[PDB]
Amino acid sequence: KETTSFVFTRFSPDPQNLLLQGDTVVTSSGHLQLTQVKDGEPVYSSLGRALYYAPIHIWDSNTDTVANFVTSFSFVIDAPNKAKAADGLAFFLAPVDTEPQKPGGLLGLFHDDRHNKSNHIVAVEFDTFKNSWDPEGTHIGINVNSIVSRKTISWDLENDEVANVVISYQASTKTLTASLVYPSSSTSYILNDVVDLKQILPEYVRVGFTAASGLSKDHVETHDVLAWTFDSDLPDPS
Amino acid sequence: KETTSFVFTRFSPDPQNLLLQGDTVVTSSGHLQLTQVKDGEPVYSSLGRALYYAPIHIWDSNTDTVANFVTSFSFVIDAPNKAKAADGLAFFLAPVDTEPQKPGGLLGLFHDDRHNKSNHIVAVEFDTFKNSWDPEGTHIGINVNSIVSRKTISWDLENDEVANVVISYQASTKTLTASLVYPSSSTSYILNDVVDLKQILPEYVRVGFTAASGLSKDHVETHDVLAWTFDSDLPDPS
Amino acid sequence: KETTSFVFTRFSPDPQNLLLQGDTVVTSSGHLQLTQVKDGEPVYSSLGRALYYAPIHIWDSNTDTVANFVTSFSFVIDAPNKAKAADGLAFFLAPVDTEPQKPGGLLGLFHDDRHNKSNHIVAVEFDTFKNSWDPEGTHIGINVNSIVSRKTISWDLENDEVANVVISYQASTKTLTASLVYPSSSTSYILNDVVDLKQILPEYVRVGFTAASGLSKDHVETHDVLAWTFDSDLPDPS
Amino acid sequence: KETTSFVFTRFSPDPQNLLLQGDTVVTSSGHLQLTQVKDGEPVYSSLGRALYYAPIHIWDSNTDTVANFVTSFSFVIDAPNKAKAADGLAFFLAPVDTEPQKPGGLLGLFHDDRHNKSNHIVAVEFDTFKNSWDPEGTHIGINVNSIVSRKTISWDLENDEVANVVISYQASTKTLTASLVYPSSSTSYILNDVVDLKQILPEYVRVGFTAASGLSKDHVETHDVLAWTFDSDLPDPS
Ligand SMILES: *[C@@H]1O[C@H](CO)[C@@H](O[C@@H]2O[C@H](CO)[C@@H](O[C@@H]3O[C@H](CO)[C@@H](O)[C@H](O)[C@@H]3O)[C@H](O)[C@H]2NC(C)=O)[C@H](O[C@@H]2O[C@@H](C)[C@@H](O)[C@@H](O)[C@@H]2O)[C@H]1NC(C)=O
Ligand SMILES: CC(=O)N[C@H]1[C@H](Oc2ccc([N+](=O)[O-])cc2)O[C@H](CO)[C@@H](O[C@@H]2O[C@H](CO)[C@H](O)[C@H](O)[C@H]2NC(C)=O)[C@@H]1O
Ligand SMILES: CC(=O)N[C@H]1[C@H](Oc2ccc([N+](=O)[O-])cc2)O[C@H](CO)[C@@H](O[C@@H]2O[C@H](CO)[C@H](O)[C@H](O)[C@H]2NC(C)=O)[C@@H]1O
Ligand SMILES: CC(=O)N[C@H]1[C@H](Oc2ccc([N+](=O)[O-])cc2)O[C@H](CO)[C@@H](O[C@@H]2O[C@H](CO)[C@H](O)[C@H](O)[C@H]2NC(C)=O)[C@@H]1O
Ligand SMILES: CC(=O)N[C@H]1[C@H](Oc2ccc([N+](=O)[O-])cc2)O[C@H](CO)[C@@H](O[C@@H]2O[C@H](CO)[C@H](O)[C@H](O)[C@H]2NC(C)=O)[C@@H]1O
Ligand SMILES: *[C@@H]1O[C@H](CO)[C@@H](O)[C@H](O[C@@H]2O[C@@H](C)[C@@H](O)[C@@H](O)[C@@H]2O)[C@H]1NC(C)=O
Ligand SMILES: *[C@@H]1O[C@H](CO)[C@@H](O)[C@H](O)[C@H]1NC(C)=O
Ligand SMILES: *[C@@H]1O[C@H](CO)[C@@H](O)[C@H](O)[C@H]1NC(C)=O
Ligand SMILES: [Ca+2]
Ligand SMILES: [Ca+2]
Ligand SMILES: [Ca+2]
Ligand SMILES: [Ca+2]
Ligand SMILES: [Mn+2]
Ligand SMILES: [Mn+2]
Ligand SMILES: [Mn+2]
Ligand SMILES: [Mn+2]
Repeated sequence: KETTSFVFTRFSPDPQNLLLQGDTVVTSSGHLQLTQVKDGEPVYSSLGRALYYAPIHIWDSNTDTVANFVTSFSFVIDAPNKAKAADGLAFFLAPVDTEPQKPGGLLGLFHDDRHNKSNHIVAVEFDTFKNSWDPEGTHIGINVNSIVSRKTISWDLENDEVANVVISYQASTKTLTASLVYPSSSTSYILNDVVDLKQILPEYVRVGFTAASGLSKDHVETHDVLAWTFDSDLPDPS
Repeated sequence: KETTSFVFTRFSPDPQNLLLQGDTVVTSSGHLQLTQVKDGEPVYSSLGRALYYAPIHIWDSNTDTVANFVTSFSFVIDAPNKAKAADGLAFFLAPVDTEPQKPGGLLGLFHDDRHNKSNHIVAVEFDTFKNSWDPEGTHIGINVNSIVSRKTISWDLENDEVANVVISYQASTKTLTASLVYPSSSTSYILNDVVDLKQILPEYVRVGFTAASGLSKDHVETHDVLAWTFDSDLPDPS
Repeated sequence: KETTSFVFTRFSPDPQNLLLQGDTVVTSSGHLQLTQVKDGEPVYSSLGRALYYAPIHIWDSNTDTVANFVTSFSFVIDAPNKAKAADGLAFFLAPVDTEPQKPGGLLGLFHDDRHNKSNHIVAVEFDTFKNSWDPEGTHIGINVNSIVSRKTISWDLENDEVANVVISYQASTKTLTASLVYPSSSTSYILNDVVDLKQILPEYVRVGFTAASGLSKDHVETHDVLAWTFDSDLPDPS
Repeated sequence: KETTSFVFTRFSPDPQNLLLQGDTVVTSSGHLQLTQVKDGEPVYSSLGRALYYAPIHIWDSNTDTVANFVTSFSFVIDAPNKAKAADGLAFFLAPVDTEPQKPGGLLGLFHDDRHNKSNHIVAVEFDTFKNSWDPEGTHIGINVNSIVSRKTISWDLENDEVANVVISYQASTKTLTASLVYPSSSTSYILNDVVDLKQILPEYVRVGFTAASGLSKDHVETHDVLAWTFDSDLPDPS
């Protein structure tokens, strides 16, 4: 049996147990600011990621076991002009050596808009900009090896309000669930789908966040993570 | 600071840390069978409840603090005829000395269909029968001091399939959230609302489940709870 | 699998999730005052206990499993005259319906000084008075069904200083361990012994504290518990 | 507030969330074999370490807070000839970029036998060989920036028997406590000392194990870690 757990109710200025990639910084309020802000305004063409430093053991070939996990986090997206929001934020799992990929609508996750099993990426996206591969309207998606989500639901942005997300994986049913609640408006969203982590991901992964602002100067928004908890448990075989 | 936590991944016979009320028994598979089964068939006019034995400290007048909690559970409803499903299951919080009330559509929670502040009940119902006070169709509801829910959403019962429920209370925003997922069909539901526990409930409560079958012989279903976790935390004052 | 867990970093004035027996009260500083204090002075012939309200599932005959547990607590004993300290404090496990027994050197645990398998008591005692059955000097003891400890070690009371205790049970080796640290003086103690909980105790028990002041007017001391954490885990069968 | 937690009840063959240094391997039984075994026999001049991959946040200069931690582990030392046992095993905290130092009696921890504040090492040693700087006999020691322990106690190696260790740090009293139990014989040991982590260590450290066999061919023993749990909590300021 193996377990891994961590809690941040805020982030400290030089978080050595996070691997910060691209533009990410920690703000003086203790938030993970994934995309750049200059003089109070979000900057275009920005991409940042943040991963927990330790690999997570999500399945074991030696014992044929697969882990459960539950992660919770709070985030804020603030678009000065809601009609020109872009591009969004994702929680993801990836190989341990993962590096940022293309900005904009590919969210730092993928090098192109195609499906590739060797990406070894599972993500939950909060997608604020309609690309050519996207459904109509802002949406939450489950992504497996592609920016073209396996499943999406409609999601209405409450601009500059705190969103509370919970993502869980139940190995026994191969089910990934993602929910988002805005306590400020009493609105909530949820979806789930079958995702077989043992078939998709390597035995060890890194987990974390990515976000990107739009690739034109007027399509900007912030992507800040305020708090994050993660728990995983890899059971003994039966 | 106080915390309380428990996990049941299955239930034992004569569970001395549960207060079983009405018809509830534990099955040989280790499930909490809230309503009666005779020769493999659900019995009508059955009502059963199950509460954790220890009171939970949900707020403290001495320090003016209010607890957070998160509970998860799995349940199954099996109706021989899905169109004549009745009456449903609820998770609830109530005064420590709570006793079962009326069966059928009142779900063992209430003595009548009226609102009364002295009930001191907060419940999340999974309501399988349209009573005269109900919205159209099967629904999930947040109930405060009445069987007439404060808020409902539509929910389609997946007959004899496992439902995974998560109910959480965030004291800082006075927000109660309930979600339900069916991993078998990849279907999911969520709602939330403002419920001020400090104004509604006593400082200590008991928490648990109630369920009732229909009050006519053809409106029957089982209500089984398979697993249950609960965690609460009452913080120090600021 | 079943788990039970709780934390008190201090105690609130009417703790409804504790079963208080005999003289126990909660002080305005939020301590569990097990033996009586009148006008700042400890009272003789006082006995008090405090149990967690929910029974703990320590073994299961259905699945042939036995629980691990770990408990930590902080306590203070203040004897106005250290040479006339009596009688001490214990942590214990007992049947669910346990009631206080004889005061003084029997510590509220036992009706007499004999061994009896039907007592179903396991205790760790902090014994400040030499009875006829006691080793020389103040001592920590592991007690099983008798006030005559199975094993003792010497322990010097540091008067009115906080003691930090950890008691743990490892089912796989049938080993109970108890340690005490005084951080103020950098002094520590530890012992362990074989106790087979499945053979000694019922499937469910209550857990908590007991303490008694001396049975003569000049042999008095306080017995206060400042904080308490408990965790138990009853595993699935192999 | 930040917390970090992990559990290994056994180790899997390529543990990517551990940083293995020197000779360490994982055995087919799932043990961390810190020093080399060849044809069933321990090899001399062997040094191995194993660190958890993620840095641990032990204090924060921004908020002036200091973390608590508790770690537990099980280990076995098997010396073919008990009279020629060498050199031992330690649990330690060190800078994030820590690398193995000198083998033998310096335990991979130190470059020499001198005290140096820039080492930034806190360790608990299980020392099986009397060096020139050591007390007489096998001992447990608390070491701060030197192989010359601040405090030692006598400890008798129970050859090839499982030892259960618990090491804890209480920030409010600056107290480090270490205990060892052999459940097979019901023998136990404990010591504690004041160690100010904020003054000794950097804000982030890595934690883990080191062990070394003797520097002559006949002074050999195994050093195997069977299981490890770690929990740390960095509180919010007052
Ligand atoms: C599907 O995704 C896989 C896995 O990422 C892609 O294969 C990998 O592509 C990398 C380039 O993005 C290769 O690494 C590079 O190797 C060169 C030469 O040694 C280095 O100079 C450079 O810095 C990189 O490290 C990597 O070797 C390769 N992995 C495997 C297992 O083959 C794959 O990319 C496509 O196919 C491979 C074979 C190459 O032809 C790539 O250039 C090409 O993009 C992805 N497939 C698609 C359609 O995107
Ligand atoms: C039209 C324009 O002004 N800028 C657009 C730019 O078009 C040009 C202009 C000049 C040259 N060139 O050869 O120098 C090449 C391309 O090409 C980008 C690729 O489609 C547009 O990127 C999109 O920007 C959107 C916000 O406007 C979102 O960020 C959206 O996700 C993003 N699309 C992707 C796939 O990332 C970008 O807006
Ligand atoms: C008509 C009949 O056969 N049975 C009906 C029953 O009738 C009688 C007839 C005589 C006597 N008596 O005291 O003599 C008592 C009751 O009165 C019940 C109370 O109104 C009907 O209860 C409803 O039954 C439904 C399923 O049919 C649902 O369970 C529904 O929630 C439930 N309603 C409530 C409010 O709980 C029940 O259907
Ligand atoms: C010596 C004395 O004054 N009183 C003693 C009293 O014996 C008597 C009996 C009758 C009368 N009488 O009024 O006829 C007067 C005195 O009998 C008790 C034995 O049953 C003594 O109890 C012991 O007191 C000690 C502190 O003094 C410790 O608490 C010690 O644990 C306790 N012993 C036990 C077993 O609990 C108690 O002190
Ligand atoms: C073969 C032999 O005698 N090797 C001995 C070795 O000798 C030499 C010979 C030449 C040179 N040189 O600088 O060239 C250096 C060392 O000197 C080592 C430093 O004193 C002995 O190390 C000690 O060995 C002991 C077991 O015998 C323990 O492992 C003990 O902890 C260990 N001592 C230390 C401080 O690590 C080691 O036994
Ligand atoms: C063990 O405890 C009980 C009290 O809890 C005593 O009553 C027992 O006495 C024995 O059993 C009782 C019922 C009675 O038959 C008596 O004659 C027995 O001695 C006691 N057992 C012993 C051996 O002391
Ligand atoms: C409901 O309110 C009425 C007074 O209007 C009261 O008589 C009754 O006791 C209340 N219900 C309870 C306590 O369940
Ligand atoms: C103290 O330690 C540092 C690094 O561990 C080292 O570079 C330095 O030489 C040491 N100082 C001495 C030996 O005086
Ligand atoms: Ca998009
Ligand atoms: Ca209804
Ligand atoms: Ca005594
Ligand atoms: Ca040595
Ligand atoms: Mn999308
Ligand atoms: Mn309803
Ligand atoms: Mn004694
Ligand atoms: Mn030493």
